[PDB]
Amino acid sequence: SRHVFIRTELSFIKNNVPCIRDMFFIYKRELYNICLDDETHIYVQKKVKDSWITLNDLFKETDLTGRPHIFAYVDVEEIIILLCEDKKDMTCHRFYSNDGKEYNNAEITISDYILKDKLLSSYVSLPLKIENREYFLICGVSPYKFKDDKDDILCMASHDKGETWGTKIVIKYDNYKLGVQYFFLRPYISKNDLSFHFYVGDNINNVKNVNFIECTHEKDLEFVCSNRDFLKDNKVLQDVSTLNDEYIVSYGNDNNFAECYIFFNNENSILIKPGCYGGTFVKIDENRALFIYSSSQGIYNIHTIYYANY
Repeated sequence: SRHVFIRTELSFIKNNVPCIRDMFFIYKRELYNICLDDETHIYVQKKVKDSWITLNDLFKETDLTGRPHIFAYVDVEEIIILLCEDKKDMTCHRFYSNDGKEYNNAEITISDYILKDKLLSSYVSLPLKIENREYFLICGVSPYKFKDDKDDILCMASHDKGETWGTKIVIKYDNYKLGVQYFFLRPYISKNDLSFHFYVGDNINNVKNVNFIECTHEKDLEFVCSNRDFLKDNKVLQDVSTLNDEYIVSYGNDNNFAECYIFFNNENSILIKPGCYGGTFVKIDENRALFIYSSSQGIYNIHTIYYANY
């Protein structure tokens, strides 16, 4: 590591919509955000200048009840968002769009879906490339398992841009804990490698600790994932990403998240100090990334990071 370049720039973005949950993704060198607003609305927002602008509300297109699950898949030319209601068949609504502003409506359904027991949550991700096939993943985790049986994590995939979900991805997680709650399973597909970032409840300390597991390609459609250790004393793990083919991990000083730290390959460090709770990475390219949190209501501190190592 002869040459190491690190530089961060702080920017602020204001939003007129109070989002319960935030989902950020970049597309064609532009930052987007799927925002949930509770009449309940689901706005698609694009970042221009110093503020979020609302492009289109897609919840009004279906007229669901309550807050639905959101599965957004970003590709190089198209964006695909699925709104699934929170029976035996999964009822979703698949939206297609080559441009960011206008979306095509289409109601879909999955017969005898495998994720009836599993706890699923919202996330954005990109196609998972296996050989010459590209898959969209709807993943779930069983939120609790009293005694041992073993598909604790399983994803249903689609190689057709989300119209037929008949494909199944096996996730062999040998370290799934009995008698413990799992909360926020999201797949992290950097490059063409599958990874998972979820939460585990520690019943003796009463704390939700994040877990990160790397997956390898054992079989063509079956993966073997094991835990990756990012624990460091007196600091709570937050988010994980990859820059320069190296892990960049966000930490918090404590569970109050008064100040956030970012470590590059577990050696270099940057201290972020405004509450930075809810901060998440948005990878722009292989050497740039974003760090977005909301220190107060109606604003978003975005930290643009450049990391390099020759």
